[PDB]
Amino acid sequence: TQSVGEAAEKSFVMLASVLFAGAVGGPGIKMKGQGPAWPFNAQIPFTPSEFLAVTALGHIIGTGVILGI
Amino acid sequence: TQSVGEAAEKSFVMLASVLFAGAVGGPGIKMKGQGPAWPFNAQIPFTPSEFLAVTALGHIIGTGVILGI
Amino acid sequence: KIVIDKDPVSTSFDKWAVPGHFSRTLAKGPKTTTWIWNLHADVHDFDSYTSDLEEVSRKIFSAHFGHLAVVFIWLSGAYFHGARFSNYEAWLSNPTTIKPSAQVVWPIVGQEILNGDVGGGFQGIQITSGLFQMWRASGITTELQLYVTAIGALVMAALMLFAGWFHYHKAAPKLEWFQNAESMMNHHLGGLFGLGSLSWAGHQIHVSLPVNKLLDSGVSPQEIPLPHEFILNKDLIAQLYPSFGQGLTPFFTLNWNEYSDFLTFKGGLNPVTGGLWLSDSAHHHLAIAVLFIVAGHMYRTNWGIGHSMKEMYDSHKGPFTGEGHKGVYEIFTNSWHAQLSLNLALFGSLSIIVAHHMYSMPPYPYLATDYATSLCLFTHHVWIGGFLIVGAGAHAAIFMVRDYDPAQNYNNLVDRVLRHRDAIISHLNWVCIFLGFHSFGLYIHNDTMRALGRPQDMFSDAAIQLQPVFAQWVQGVNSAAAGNTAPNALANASYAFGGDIVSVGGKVAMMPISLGTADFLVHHIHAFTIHVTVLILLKGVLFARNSRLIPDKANLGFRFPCDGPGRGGTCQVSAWDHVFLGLFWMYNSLSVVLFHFSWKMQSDVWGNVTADGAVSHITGNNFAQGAITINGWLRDFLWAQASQVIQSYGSALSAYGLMFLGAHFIWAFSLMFLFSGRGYWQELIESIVWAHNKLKFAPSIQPRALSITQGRAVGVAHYLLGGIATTWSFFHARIISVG
Amino acid sequence: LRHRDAIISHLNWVCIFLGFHSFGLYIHNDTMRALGRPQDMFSDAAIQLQPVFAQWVQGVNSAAAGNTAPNALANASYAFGGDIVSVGGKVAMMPISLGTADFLVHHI
Amino acid sequence: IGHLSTPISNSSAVNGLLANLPAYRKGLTPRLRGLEIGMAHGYFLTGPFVELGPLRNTDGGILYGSLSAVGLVVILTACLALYGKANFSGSSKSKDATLWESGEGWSDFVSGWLIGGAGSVGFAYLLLQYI
Ligand code: CLA
Ligand code: CLA
Ligand code: CLA
Ligand SMILES: CC1=C(/C=C/C(C)=C/C=C/C(C)=C/C=C/C=C(C)/C=C/C=C(C)/C=C/C2=C(C)CCCC2(C)C)C(C)(C)CCC1
Ligand SMILES: CC1=C(/C=C/C(C)=C/C=C/C(C)=C/C=C/C=C(C)/C=C/C=C(C)/C=C/C2=C(C)CCCC2(C)C)C(C)(C)CCC1
Ligand SMILES: CC1=C(C/C=C(\C)CCC[C@H](C)CCC[C@H](C)CCCC(C)C)C(=O)c2ccccc2C1=O
Repeated sequence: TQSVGEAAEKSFVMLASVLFAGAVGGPGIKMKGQGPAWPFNAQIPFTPSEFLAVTALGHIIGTGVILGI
Repeated sequence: TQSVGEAAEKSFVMLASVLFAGAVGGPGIKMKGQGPAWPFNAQIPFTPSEFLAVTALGHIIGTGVILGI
Repeated sequence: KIVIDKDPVSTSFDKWAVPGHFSRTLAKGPKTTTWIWNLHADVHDFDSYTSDLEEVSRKIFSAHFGHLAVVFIWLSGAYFHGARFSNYEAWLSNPTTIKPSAQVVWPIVGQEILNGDVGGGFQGIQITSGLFQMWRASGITTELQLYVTAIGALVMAALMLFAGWFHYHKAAPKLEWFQNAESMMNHHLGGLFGLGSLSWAGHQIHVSLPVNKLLDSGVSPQEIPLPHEFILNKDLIAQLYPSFGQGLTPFFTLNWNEYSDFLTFKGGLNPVTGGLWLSDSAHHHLAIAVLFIVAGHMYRTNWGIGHSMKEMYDSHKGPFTGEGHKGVYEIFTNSWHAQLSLNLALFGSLSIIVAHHMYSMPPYPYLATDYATSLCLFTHHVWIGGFLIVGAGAHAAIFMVRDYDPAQNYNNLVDRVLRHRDAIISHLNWVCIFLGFHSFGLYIHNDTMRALGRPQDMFSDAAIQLQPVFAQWVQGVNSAAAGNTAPNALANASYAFGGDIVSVGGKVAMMPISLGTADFLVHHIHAFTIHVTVLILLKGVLFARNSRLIPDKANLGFRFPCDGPGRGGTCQVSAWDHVFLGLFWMYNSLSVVLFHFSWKMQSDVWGNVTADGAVSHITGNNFAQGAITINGWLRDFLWAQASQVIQSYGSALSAYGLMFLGAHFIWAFSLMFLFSGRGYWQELIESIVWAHNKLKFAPSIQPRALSITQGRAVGVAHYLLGGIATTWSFFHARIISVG
Repeated sequence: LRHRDAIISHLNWVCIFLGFHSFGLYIHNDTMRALGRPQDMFSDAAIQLQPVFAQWVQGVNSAAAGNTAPNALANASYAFGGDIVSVGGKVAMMPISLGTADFLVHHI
Repeated sequence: IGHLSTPISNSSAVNGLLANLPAYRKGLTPRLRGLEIGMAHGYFLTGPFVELGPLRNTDGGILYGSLSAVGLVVILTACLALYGKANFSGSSKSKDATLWESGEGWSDFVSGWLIGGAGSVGFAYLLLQYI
């Protein structure tokens, strides 16, 4: 964090954790596609129901890494 | 401006100006609907080509109001 | 998903007057006196007469609200009688010396001598309920705050009683609303246990932490502030543990290490109160909440994500086990009885776990030194624990009698246990006879070596040593754990594994409980009597339907008295009688567990501390050689400690002397029912109804005897009525005086 | 044998990846000392490459005599941690420390 | 066959990222699918230059560091066009006519790459030096 903030570099750890979650938590979801769909009917390759879980899983893993380092 | 910042209350003047623009600059656009469409094919009741102009018109009107008061 | 029909049950009083409306056996009229008992016995088991799985599940659902009501009525009486008639402000002035008292007694014949001098300007019955040490941690400093509560426990009792009305008389749900297990498991984990401990974590910091920063500075119950000021005056709350200057922002930028004064991992006992650090219990119920709410999102509902339990049993199958757990998810979504036994077993076994975790870790300020309560708080939940567990053996057999299905259960885990049920029982049979000789017979060897004048040839310390080499090592890793494995703790999880004697004044809060040669014996007694209590209940469940004796036991139901004098004689064969048999063994089990407590806590834990710290115990360390014999269990423990309740007439402790006497009565009064049978007495009423037919008024209700299961049932319900209440006063009087 | 290219070609990559990020960290370190820029080399007083896994392993093995190996008096060795030992006037063993220069050679 | 049948070859949850990236995608025009690539590779390339550079602790580290990030991209759109001159000699028609087999949009790929390859680059310099 030589070019950024100390409470700004946590946001890279939290946002990677959402990508670290959904890359290997995403293909584990068995029943996908259950509603609701996206707000403006944007045909996007996941559901908001699923993607809210990944941001929830990423918020737990990111809490584990940030407090872990 | 009683419960916010001094450079934070400009953002209400700038974002109202985008809504002040497109409310009466929006119905003046004669040829609408020319491409491109939205990024994720979100069926939304304007085009990004048009909406970029409103944010551009709002950025000029907002510069006029902020420097005007 | 919400699915509800409207007004299924009308609020008409016509079924109040005429009793027995619910059965098709009843609503006819008692031609015998068995109908009076047949009504009161089969009232609440709604599966007996409502043959409709939707209808029974609504009767169960509303009646739980009624049981939610009667707690809140009883929680009102714990809160109104403490605001009104207690020495609580007298207890808040001097917590150590002054014993608690609520229930002042009325001025009539001499029952007002029970209002004895307790300390302060107050006289009453010394309470052993621990509410004074409970409410002190919660922060309740004036009687007024409690006053609203009992009101809030009354109005919530009315709200639940209306909810039992509304969710049955007006809007009672569908069967498919009850079979939605994953949405129920998600909400009870997340909302009930998660938020309900999260909100208690909030109350512990906003209300219960700050005043105990001040009461433990030794100032007053008067000049300390009130709870509503702690939220508002944010610099009153920033003087004590000065970390509320930053607020909710360290919770959100994840720099949680800036809560290092009111969120702690001390892990000891608060030495100015002998109890748990409330900053530890706050960080506790915080971590319990976040664990439970995260576990509240484990199961699958109509948003795709989540574990489905039905998909988890299929593909849990093994080569030993065949089909695995297939059908077992369908068991706990069709049978309320199997759902009761499984929920009871881990409710009662939890109730013994809390009793073990309270004496080694006192949760409350000045509960540790209050030996009047800290012995009673153990012995209550141990009895409540052992009672629900025999209930778990009960309603397991009721599921097996009728709600067992062999169609759903072919070569799965329920079926194969019944297909090697002799090998389960006969191996469990052997280990009882193993643990009877090699645990109880060691006491008999300790009598026939001691009475013969050979105290070198028994099993003791100064003889053949039966050392508990495992449990002495488990203390060796649970006491070296802190800072050696658990490095952020201050001390260990408790002081019982080792450490300094912590004392409040001259009374010991907690001290390291040694295990010696006698502790190997009495723990193996507990291993013996629990394994018998398992055996009678497991024989009742595994043979609930059929055996080599009777292949139609569940055709004869759950509760039928006998199959008569046939097959050599077959009495007490049913699934009910095994619960009847297992109630005494549970009484015999926990009574040793209570005895092992009430002596080792007196002899090896509690006592008076002099100024340098040299502890002197109550009986003064006589468990280590008294408790290895049957005689020392009678001489050094039972003869020595029964003194306090027979020299108590004319005292404030005198109804203890009465209940000690009064429960010796009703215990023997059982044996009139237990050792006897029916057909003597129903023959004897022929003589007693003759006295009213000689004088021409023998009643139209024919005066009857009890049924055979009833004579068993009354006999055990009066048996446990005595032996617990015998100990209940005996424990109360002894620890009040010398403890 | 039926996937032997996937073995070798991933092994080929991790060979080249290791040569760049171990030996090329010396050629970087050669140049920044030759160009007189010791703030740019990989050292302890510079851009540090700390062996945190080999210092956590060296930590947990040196704090095991008494926690997880109680009946051991001292540790498994004095190479993980602890006091030095002398015989005569020469050292028998002392904790071999692992810094940026030890990370740099262990990847070679 | 030609390929091998593991249990994880051609698995769905990795194919969902494979057939939805803006190089294998279905409907995007080669002016536009080079933008999403250039918006992607550009935003991180000013990562290493500004915290690992010759000057890091100056006015001055994000500014100069991010000149080299767009200074790298201009060597990349060069290397894209030399690939265009040497693989597409007249965009010789091939089996698929993708953006990648037969060219047909290569200087629309090249020009699309340079838009985000300067656009996303300074956006991080906005997000690093300010904000
Ligand atoms: C204190 C009186 C008493 C005693 C000694 C027993 C003894 C026993 N009960 Mg019984 N029980 C009792 C009261 C008693 N019960 C009462 C009042 C009830 C009514 C509720 C029951 C209901 C009950 C049920 C429901 C069950 C038992 C079972 C058992 C056996 C358990 C296994 C065992 O320990 O074997 C070892 C034996 C002993 C510990 C007995 C003492 C033996 C001494 C110490 C050793 C012998 C000395 C010497 C070698 C003898 C030979 C010399 C001599 C002949 C000259 C054991 C024989 C269970 C069973 O049978 O499981 C297999 C069982 O399921 N009992
Ligand atoms: C010191 C002399 C030397 C060097 C530098 C090499 C280098 C290599 N050998 Mg070779 N080898 C050598 C002697 C050497 N060998 C000898 C004497 C034998 C006879 C026994 C062999 C037999 C041998 C076999 C059998 C194999 C190798 C393989 C390799 C490659 C290993 C992977 C790697 O590290 O890539 C990364 C490259 C380096 C670490 C080289 C240094 C690069 C510097 C640090 C960076 C470049 C700086 C700058 C950007 C350069 C350009 C500047 C300019 C454009 C302005 C590497 C290219 C293996 C291979 O090919 O695996 C894939 C292999 O299997 N070699
Ligand atoms: C002989 C010709 C030559 C020249 C004049 C340079 C000059 C430079 N190299 Mg070196 N380098 C060269 C060959 C050359 N290199 C070769 C052949 C190799 C392989 C062995 C290297 C390996 C090397 C590495 C690994 C590094 C350098 C770095 C540097 C720079 C150090 C100061 C600096 O960054 O200011 C700070 C100023 C900036 C970072 C911005 C300066 C302007 C940039 C370069 C261009 C901005 C965009 C511009 C408008 C258009 C692109 C330019 C391009 C078309 C020429 C300096 C610009 C360092 C560096 O910082 O890389 C950028 C660095 O890390 N070089
Ligand atoms: C951790 C992890 C991960 C991740 C990583 C990665 C993958 C990353 C990447 C990321 C990235 C790579 C990102 C991106 C972003 C971008 C951005 C966000 C940018 C922006 C842009 C823009 C903004 C542009 C536009 C423009 C132009 C073009 C021109 C005009 C103007 C402007 C500027 C507007 C994974 C999953 C592997 C796995 C697990 C772990
Ligand atoms: C449910 C929920 C949620 C969500 C929500 C949100 C977040 C919201 C937001 C909000 C928002 C974000 C909103 C906004 C809105 C706005 C408005 C309301 C506006 C209005 C205005 C107007 C309209 C004006 C304008 C104008 C002008 C200025 C001039 C010209 C004309 C006009 C008129 C146009 C959350 C997540 C929390 C959680 C859970 C729950
Ligand atoms: C004594 C005895 C009886 C006889 C005892 C009976 C039938 C109970 C009679 C006593 C009860 C308590 C009488 C009920 C009292 C009236 C209800 C009084 C009404 C007055 C109002 C004011 C309440 C059995 O029936 C029996 C059956 C099986 C095994 C053992 C025994 C057994 O030992």
